Amino acid sequence: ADYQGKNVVIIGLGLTGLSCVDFFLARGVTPRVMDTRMTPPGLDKLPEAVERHTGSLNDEWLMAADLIVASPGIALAHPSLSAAADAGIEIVGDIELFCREAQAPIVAITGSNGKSTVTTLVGEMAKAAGVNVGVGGNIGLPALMLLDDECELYVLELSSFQLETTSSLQAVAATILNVTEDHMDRYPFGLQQYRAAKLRIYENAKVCVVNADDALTMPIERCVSFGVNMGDYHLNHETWLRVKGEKVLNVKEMKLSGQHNYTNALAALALADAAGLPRASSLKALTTFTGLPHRFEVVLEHNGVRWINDSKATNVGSTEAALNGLHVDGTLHLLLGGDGKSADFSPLARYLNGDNVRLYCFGRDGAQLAALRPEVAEQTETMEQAMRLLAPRVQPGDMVLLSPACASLDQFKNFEQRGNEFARLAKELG
Ligand SMILES: CC(=O)N[C@H]1[C@@H](OP(=O)(O)OP(=O)(O)OC[C@H]2O[C@@H](n3ccc(=O)[nH]c3=O)[C@H](O)[C@@H]2O)O[C@H](CO)[C@@H](O)[C@@H]1O[C@H](C)C(=O)N[C@@H](C)C(=O)O
Ligand SMILES: Nc1ncnc2c1ncn2[C@@H]1O[C@H](COP(=O)(O)OP(=O)(O)O)[C@@H](O)[C@H]1O
Ligand SMILES: [Mn+2]
Repeated sequence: ADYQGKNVVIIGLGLTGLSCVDFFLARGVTPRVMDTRMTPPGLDKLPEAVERHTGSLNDEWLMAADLIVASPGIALAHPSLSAAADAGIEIVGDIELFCREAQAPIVAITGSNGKSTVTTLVGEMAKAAGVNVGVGGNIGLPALMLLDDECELYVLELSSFQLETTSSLQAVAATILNVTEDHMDRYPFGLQQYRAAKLRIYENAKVCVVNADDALTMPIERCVSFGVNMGDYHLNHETWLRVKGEKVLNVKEMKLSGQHNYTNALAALALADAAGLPRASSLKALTTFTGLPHRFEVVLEHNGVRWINDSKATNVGSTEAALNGLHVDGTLHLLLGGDGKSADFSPLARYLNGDNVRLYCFGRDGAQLAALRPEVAEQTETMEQAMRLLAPRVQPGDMVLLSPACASLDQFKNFEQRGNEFARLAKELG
């Protein structure tokens, strides 16, 4: 696309906004950037030639724009952005800009949970085939930083927020892995509005890959499906990955475990197949992939205690996936809390009954989580306080699990900081 001579306004001075600034500048367009935060994290990394407005959205700048580029962290429903849209001013995000430029096939992955895992897996499958692959998006490397003429395949993790502002994605293979309550602070019309944002990913996708066990992943010829007991890609039994009844991998060969990680492997294989990656090398990558930091990651096993960093469990579904069927020989010391994004945490309570569960609840919505079972729950302001509280009580056989069911931004830079903090404190206290 062409942007020369346009009045371009970027909203958001985080990672996305800064990548958009660099994007336009490299194309001969000087954009202006604003953020409702008074002191946004990217202020200090902004080029000095770039005009910036902080502490509010500036309607003089918005209502004058030819193009508004909204970071995923600002809601389209923000009154200033809603007014601009009412005026017919074009609003896109960074993923829209990327799609307009990308010259290699795109595999696009969304869903409430599992996105980074499946995105990284498909990347490893492409690397195993010797494809020059660019991996990014909501996983943490801004998509515009991937644009590379040597790049042969893009694998994008996409959030529902990113999809809201995207209209030119025509993925070679796209999936919604699952849809469970999340981000309700951004979706005032509830689960179906959130789902609608995710269903945009299938528009003009060559192959759509759905979860046969989750109806909300399905759009309106047919999608390929993956599932546990059913699907074009499904599980057999010892557990096997199968594709239409044919065994392709005994999961004893994988470094990941857990049923959701087996279905993540199925989804990743389905996308890789659809993108044309040779299956042999795709199966190889499944055997080498070790798992991402902060995703149910054992950070210390000492004195008979496992300290597990599941900082990236930021909603009920992911903490459910950690707890469901969890084996602990002694007591589970479970750290919960942070910014609950208006989630109903109730579905967790059925996992927290019985004699060997202690809760340590903190952050903005700590009180909400302690309420899940008040008789075994402690509430502190911070995670560090909770950890210094639980640490004396830890016995051989116990597990200390940070699986907070919340976003981290009420107290942390990012979920990685929260995970890294937990790992430092576990090393100190364990
Ligand atoms: C909130 C969000 O969508 N974050 C993704 C974003 O990071 P970035 O630093 O660009 O975020 P941003 O859009 O500036 O928003 C960050 C925070 O600033 C606050 N914010 C932002 C703009 C503004 O004017 N006012 C404001 O208060 C936001 O509400 C938001 O909570 O772009 C990065 C590159 O694509 C992503 O890796 C990053 O994913 C993280 C890890 C995330 O938490 N994403 C959410 C959606 C999730 O996975 O659930
Ligand atoms: N398919 C799945 N369903 C439910 N939880 C999952 C699934 N895959 C992974 N998890 C959990 O989701 C949380 C974040 O995983 P991740 O791969 O980073 O997904 P996302 O990028 O969507 O948050 C981690 O706690 C992890 O164990
Ligand atoms: Mn999310």
